Amino acid sequence: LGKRVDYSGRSVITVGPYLRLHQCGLPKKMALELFKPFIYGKLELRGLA
Amino acid sequence: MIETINKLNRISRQMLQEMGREPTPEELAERMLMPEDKIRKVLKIAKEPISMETPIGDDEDSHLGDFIEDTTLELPLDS
Amino acid sequence: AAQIRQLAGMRGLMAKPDGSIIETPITANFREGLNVLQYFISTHGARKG
Amino acid sequence: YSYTEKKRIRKDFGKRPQVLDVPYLLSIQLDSFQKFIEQDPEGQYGLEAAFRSVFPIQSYSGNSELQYVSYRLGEPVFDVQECQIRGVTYSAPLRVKLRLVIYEREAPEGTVKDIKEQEVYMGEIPLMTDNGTFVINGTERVIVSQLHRSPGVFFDSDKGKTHSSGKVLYNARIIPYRGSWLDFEFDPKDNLFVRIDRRRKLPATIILRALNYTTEQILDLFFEKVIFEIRDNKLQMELVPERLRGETASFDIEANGKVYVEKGRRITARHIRQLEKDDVKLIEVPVEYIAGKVVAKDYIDESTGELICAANMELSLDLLAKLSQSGHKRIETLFTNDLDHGPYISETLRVDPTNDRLSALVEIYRMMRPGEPPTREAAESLFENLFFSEDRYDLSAVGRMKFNRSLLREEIEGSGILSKDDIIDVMKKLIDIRNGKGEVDDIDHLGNRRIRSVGEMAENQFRVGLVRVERAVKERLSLGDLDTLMPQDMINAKPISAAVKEFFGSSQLSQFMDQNNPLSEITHKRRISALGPGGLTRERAGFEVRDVHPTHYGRVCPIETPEGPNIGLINSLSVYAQTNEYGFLETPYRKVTDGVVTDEIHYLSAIEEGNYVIAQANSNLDEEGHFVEDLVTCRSKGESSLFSRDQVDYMDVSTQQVVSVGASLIPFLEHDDANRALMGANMQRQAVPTLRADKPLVGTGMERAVAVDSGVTAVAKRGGVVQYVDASRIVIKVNEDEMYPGEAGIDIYNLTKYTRSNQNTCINQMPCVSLGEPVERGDVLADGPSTDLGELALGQNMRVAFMPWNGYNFEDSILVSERVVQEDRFTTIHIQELACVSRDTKLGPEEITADIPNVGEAALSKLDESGIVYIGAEVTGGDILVGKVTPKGETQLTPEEKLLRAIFGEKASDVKDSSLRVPNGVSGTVIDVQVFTRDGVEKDKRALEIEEMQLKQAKKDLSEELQILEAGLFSRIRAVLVAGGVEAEKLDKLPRDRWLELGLTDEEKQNQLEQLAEQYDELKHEFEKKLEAKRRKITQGDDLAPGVLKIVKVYLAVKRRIQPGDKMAGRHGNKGVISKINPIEDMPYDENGTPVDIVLNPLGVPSRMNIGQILETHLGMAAKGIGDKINAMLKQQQEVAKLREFIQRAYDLGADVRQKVDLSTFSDEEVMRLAENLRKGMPIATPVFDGAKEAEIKELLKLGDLPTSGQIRLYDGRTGEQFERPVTVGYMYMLKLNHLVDDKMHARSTGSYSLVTQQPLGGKAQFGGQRFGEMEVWALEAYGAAYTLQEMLTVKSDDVNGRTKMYKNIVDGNHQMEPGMPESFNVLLKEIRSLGINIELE
Repeated sequence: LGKRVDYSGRSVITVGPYLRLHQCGLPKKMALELFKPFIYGKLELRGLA
Repeated sequence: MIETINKLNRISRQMLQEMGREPTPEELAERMLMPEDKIRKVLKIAKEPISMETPIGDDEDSHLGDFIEDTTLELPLDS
Repeated sequence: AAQIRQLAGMRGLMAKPDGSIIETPITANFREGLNVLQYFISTHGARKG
Repeated sequence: YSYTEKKRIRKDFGKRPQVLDVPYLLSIQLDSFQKFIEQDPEGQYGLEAAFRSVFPIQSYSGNSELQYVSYRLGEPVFDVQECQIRGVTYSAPLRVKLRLVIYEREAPEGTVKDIKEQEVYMGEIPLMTDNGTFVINGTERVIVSQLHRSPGVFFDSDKGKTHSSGKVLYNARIIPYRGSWLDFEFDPKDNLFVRIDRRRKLPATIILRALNYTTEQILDLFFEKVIFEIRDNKLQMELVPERLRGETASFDIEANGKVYVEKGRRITARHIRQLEKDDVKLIEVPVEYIAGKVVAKDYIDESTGELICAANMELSLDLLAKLSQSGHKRIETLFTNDLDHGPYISETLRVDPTNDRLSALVEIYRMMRPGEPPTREAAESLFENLFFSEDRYDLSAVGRMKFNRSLLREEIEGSGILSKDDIIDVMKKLIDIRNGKGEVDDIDHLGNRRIRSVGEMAENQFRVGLVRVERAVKERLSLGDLDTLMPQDMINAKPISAAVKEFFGSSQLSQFMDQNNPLSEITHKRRISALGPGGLTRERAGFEVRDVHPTHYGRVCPIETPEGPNIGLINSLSVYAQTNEYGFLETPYRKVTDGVVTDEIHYLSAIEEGNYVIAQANSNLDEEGHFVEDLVTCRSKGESSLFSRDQVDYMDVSTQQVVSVGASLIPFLEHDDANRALMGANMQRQAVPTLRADKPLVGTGMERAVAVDSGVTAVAKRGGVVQYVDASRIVIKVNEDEMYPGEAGIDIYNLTKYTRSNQNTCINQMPCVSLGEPVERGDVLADGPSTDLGELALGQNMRVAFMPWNGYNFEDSILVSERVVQEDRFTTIHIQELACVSRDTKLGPEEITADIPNVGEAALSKLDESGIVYIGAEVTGGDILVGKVTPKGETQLTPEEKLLRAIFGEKASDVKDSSLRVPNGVSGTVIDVQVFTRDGVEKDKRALEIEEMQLKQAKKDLSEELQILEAGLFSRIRAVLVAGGVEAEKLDKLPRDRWLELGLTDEEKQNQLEQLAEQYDELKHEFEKKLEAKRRKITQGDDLAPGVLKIVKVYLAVKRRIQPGDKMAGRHGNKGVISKINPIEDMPYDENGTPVDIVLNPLGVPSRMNIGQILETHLGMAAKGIGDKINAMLKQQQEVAKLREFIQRAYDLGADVRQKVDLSTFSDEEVMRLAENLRKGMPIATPVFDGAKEAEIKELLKLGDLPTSGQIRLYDGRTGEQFERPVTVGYMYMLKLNHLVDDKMHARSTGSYSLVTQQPLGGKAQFGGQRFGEMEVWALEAYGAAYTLQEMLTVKSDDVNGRTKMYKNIVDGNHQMEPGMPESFNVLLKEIRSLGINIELE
C-alpha cells in the first residue's frame, strides 16, 4: 500500500514569492537527475545527443 | 570444517587468554600447522548471515532489506 | 486572543499532571519575565500539551 | 580572576550572587566511570561489587575453590587517534589474577593443595577518555544514563478504566536489579492477587504458606487480636482500645455496670474518650455480634478430638454453641472493619487454591513454569532460586535503602535477599494504603526513578556476563582433570567480551554522540533516557513518564528532550545535579537558619525533599543573608504556596538550577515560552559550527565553563607561561609553583587536527592564545570545533531584522544577505568518510589500479598509478576518488554487444567499473587517505608513500616534542644552576649536550640536577620505547574483516556554504530554511548605512510565545552599538584612557552586577587587546531566569547611542523608501544546523534496486527515494487520480518488466501508460500460496 517509488526527490521547502499559484520551484541538479529519461528522450529527439 | 573451525576458535580463545590482544591469523596458522590462506578462508565463513529483521537503524521503523543492492541490475544503460 | 492575553497580561490557567489546575497562577507576564518556579508551572502544562 | 577572562570580559546581569560555581559537566559519566574502574576494595562498588557478588565460588561437595584477590587492569594498547581511524574498540585487557585452590579430602577445611594463582584475562572493558567518550569500532559513542525503575518497593495507584463503579486499585510491585517481579495487584473483589513476571493471577496465601508459617501465624502476624470472653457461660469481650474506633454500634455498647451506648449509635470521639476514661474491662456482646467477626484461631477439642473449627471459619449461632460446648473462654477472632482494618486477608484465605506447604509451593510452580508436574525438591529449589538466592537476586544496600525509606523503617544497611518479614511489611503497608492511612507515591516522582549510569549499567552487563561464565565454570570445574587446569582456559573470553561489545555499540542506550558542538557532547553525556532494557519504550508509554513532576525542579530538566515520538522518555540532566552514592538525583541547596542563609552546599535527594520547604534563588537576597521583601514564594511537599521567612530552611544556590546545560545556554528563558525552548535546545544540540568561530555576543555565563568541562578544547592541567604555539600543538611552560620534580616542567598539548566526527562535520582544535602570555590553571589554550577563547561559539552573530521582506520570511523562514557567504561567515567544513573496500570474491580479489575502461583520461587525471587522488585534489561531484575495479565473471552478453565487440576494438575484459565515485553535488578537497591492508598482501607505491608519510609524521612530531621537552628540561637545569651559583661562561657558552655530567657542589639543588639528569635518561629510554611502539603500530597488520584484500579510506572536506535550502536557527527556536541568497543591494539598512544580513519573520512571535528573542535582539543591538562605538574610538587611535572609562561605564548599568570588575587594575596592552576583541561585538551575559529587565536594556541602548524604543527607523533596500514604522533590528546569534541542504536534497532515478520485493531503497547513503506512504495513497485516491496511482505503485517501482518498458518508452518518446502484473503483488500471492492458501486470478 505505502511503497517507495522512483522519481521521488526528498528535499526541504523554501519560499518562492515571485511565482504563480500553479508554479513551484525546482533545483536544476534535482531536476537534472530526476528527469533523466525525459532528458535523454528530449536529447535524442532534438538531435543534440 | 566445523571441527577445524571449532579447534580454531578454541586456539583463538587460548591465545586470547595467553596474550590479551586480538588473535592474529599468523599465530593461529602456526599453531594449527596449516597454511595461512586456509586459516583466512575458514575465517571468512565465520557465522550465520545477518537476518532481514535486525534493527540496524535507531528505531523499529526500518529493518534490513531496505539497503540491499540488486544483483539483477537494470541501469539506464542496461535498460 | 488568548496568546496575546498570556503574552502581554498574566497567564490564565495551567495544567497539573493529575488533571487539575494549579491554585497559584503566573502573576507575571512574558515581557516582565517568568520566575524559575513560574517557568516550571508553565512548562508543566506546556509539556503536557 | 585569571588572564583569559581579561580578553573579552563577559559582563553578566546576575542580580543574585552565586555561592557554588559550575561543577564538573561530565558528572554522571566520568565520576561513575572512575567509581567503576578505580581500586576501591573497601567500598564494594563498581567492578568490585560484581567481583565480590560473584566470587568466591566453589565446586561440588567441597573439592575446589576459585578466589579473587589481586585484579589489575592493564595498559591500553592504543590511543584515541589510531582507534578512531582504524575502527578498533578503545580498550585494555583486564588481566585479573584468579587464585584457584583445591580442597583437601581428608581435612575438614582444605587450605592448600594446588595454588593456581595465574593472571587470567577476562574481557576487554572499554576505556573512557578525559572527554567522556567511548571510541567503539571507530565511531565516538556515548552511552546515555537510563532512567529505570528504582530497586525495592513501589506503590502505584491506577487512573481508573480497569474496574468500573469506583474501587480504585493500589497495586504494589517489588523491583530487583534482575530476576522476578513480585507484584501485589488488587482485585475488584479485593483479594490482592500476587503476580510474578506478568503471569496469570494467583492468591496471596500461595506465597505465604511457603515460609513454613501456619494459617494462624499469618493471621496473627497481620492484624490485632480481639479477645472475646465467655465468663460463666455468658458472652463477654475483652476489648482492646485500638479495635473499636470510628465504627457504628451494632448493639448497645455498655460497660460492665454502666450504660454507654445504644443500638445504631454513631460512635464519635466522645464515646471513645468516655470509655477510655471510665472503664474498658469487660463488655458483654450478643450472639450475633461475633457472627461476622471471623475467628483467627485453630480451636480444637481439648480432650481428644481434632480441629472442630480451623482458622478463617465462618462462625454461626450453632458454631458459637459448639465453641461454647468445647473450647476455652479466650477466643481470638480476626478484627473486621471497613476503613481501619478490613478482613481482606480472610478474603484471600476464602479463595486459596491449596493449603499445604507442598501443594502450595507447587501451586506456584504451575503458575511460574506450567505444564511440568514438579516434585518436592524441584519446587523447593525453584522457589529458592526465584526468591531467595544471591545468584538471581541482588539489591546491594540501595534497593534495600529504598525499601526501608518507603516502608517507614530506619535501617540503612540490609542484605540483598528479601527477608520473611519483608513480605509481612509490604503486605501491612498494602493494607494500610488500601485503608487510606498513609501516602502513596506515583510514577512521575523522581524518588522512584533512579539513574542507571554508564558505570552501573556496565556493572550489570559485566554481572550477567559473570553469570554466563559462572554457568560455564560450574560445568567445567566439576568434571575432573584439575592438575593441568590452570584457570586461564576455564574462563572463556567469548561471552564476556561479546556482552561488553553488544552493550557498547548495539544496545538502545549506546548511540552516535553528535560531536559537532561541545554543547551537543555535554548534553548527550548529561542525557537521561528511559529506553532499552528495564526502561519504557517509545510506543508503549503514556502521559505519565513525559509530563514532569514538581520533584523535577533542578534534577531532571523539562526542556532538553527531543520532539519525536519519545518526547519525554529521553530527558536530560541539569548543571548542578550530580549522582549520589545510592544513585538518585540530588539538588544542592543553601541552609537557612530561621531567615539567615549561608553559603555552604547541601545536596538534597528527591525523597527527603518531600517533607521540607524549598525556596528559589530568584527571591530578593541581601549581602549578608536575609529576605528583603519579607514575603517570598516557595515550594513545599510537591506543591507551591506562599511562605514566611523563618519557616524556610533550604535555599536554591543559583538561578540556572532547573535547566540543562543545553538549556542554560538559551538566553532570556524568563521571557521565553516552554514550547519553543524544548525544540530550540534540541536544534542547538543539532547545531554545527563554521570555518572561523566568531565570538558569541549574547551569552549566559555558562559559556566560560562548558568549553573547559567538555574536554574537546586544550585544557590547562598545569598553568604557566606560553612558550611556543603551533597550529597543531601548544607548548606551555609550567611555572615554578605548579612544577613537579619528577617531570620536565613542559606540558605539550597535541591538538587534534581535522578528524571525522559522528555527524560528518569537522573537529579542529584551533589555537587561540597568543605567543608570550601567562595562562593559569584550568583555563583555555586552544578552542575546539565550536568554541572561541574558552567561550562556546555555537554559531555567528550578525544583523537580524524582524520585518517582512517580499514574503520571503513567510512562515518563519530565513532570508539571508550575500555577506553570509561573501565574508564566508556561514560556510562549513564537512569531513565525510568513504571506505573503498576491496573484498575477495570467488572470481579473483579486487585490485586497486589506475587503468579503468569506459572512462575518460580527464577523470583519471587527478589519480596516480594506484588510482587514489593526491592529497589536496579538488574533486567535483561525479568524479572517481579511488580507482577500485573488480574482476567480474564472464557474464553472457547480448548478441548486439557481441556484434559491437566483433566490429570495433571495444574489448571489455574481466575488469569492471565498480570504483566508488564521489556522490553528486558534494564538492571539496581531500585531507587524508588512510590505507589499511591484510597481512601477507604486498603494498603498492601509494600505500607505501602513505605509510612513509605517517612514519615521517610520527618521527618529526615526536622529535620536535622531545626537542622542546629537552629545551624545557635544560632551561630548568639552567635555572637551578643560576639559583645555586653563577657562571656566565662555563654554563651558557658550553653546549647543552654536555650538561648531565656537569655538576656543582653537593646540595639539594645538585640532587635535583641529578634527578633531572636521570629523568632525561628515562626520557631517552621512553623515546626509543615510543618509537618502537610506533613502528609496531603504524605498519602492523591491521586486523579487519576476513576475506578483504585492502581497505582504503578517504575524507572529503567540502566548504559547505549557506545554500538556499539550508537550516538555520537562533537561540529561541525560531528555525527556518534559507529562502534565497539575496544580494546586499536589496537588503534593508539603517540610517548609518549598515546593511542587514538576516530578515526574520515577526509572524511566529505571538503564536509560539517566544518574546525573549525580541529582548535578545534589543540587547544585541545595544551590544553592537557599544561595539561600533569601540570600533569608532579604536580606528581613530586617539587615546586609551577614555576606553578604560567608557567600557567600565558599559559594565555597570543594572541594579547589582554579579561581578564588580574594574578596568583601573588592568594594563595598557590588556585593555588594548580587550578593545580589539570588543571590536567584533560585545560579549554580554544574561541568566536564564535572572536576566535583564527591559529598563536595563533601554539603558544599554541609551549608552550605545540608540533610541529607547528599541526599533530603529529603517530604510528599505529594494525601493529605498523608509518605512512608516520603525523596524526592530539587532543581533540574534543564529547557528548553522546539521540539517543542511546537501544532507537533505536527495533524489533517485532507477538505481540500486532491492532483491526481496523488487523495491527502491531509502536514504541518501543508500541512494533511495522517499517513501510514498499510505496516507499519500489515500489522498491521491481522494483526488481521483487513477493513472498517477497506477504508475506510483505498479510501473515506476514494482514491475521489473514494467519499469524497463516504461523507461524504453519514455526514451523513444512514447509517453503511453503500459501497465502490467506488479512484481510485488505476486510476492504476496506466492507468500500466501506458500502459507497454505490457494489463490489465483480470473
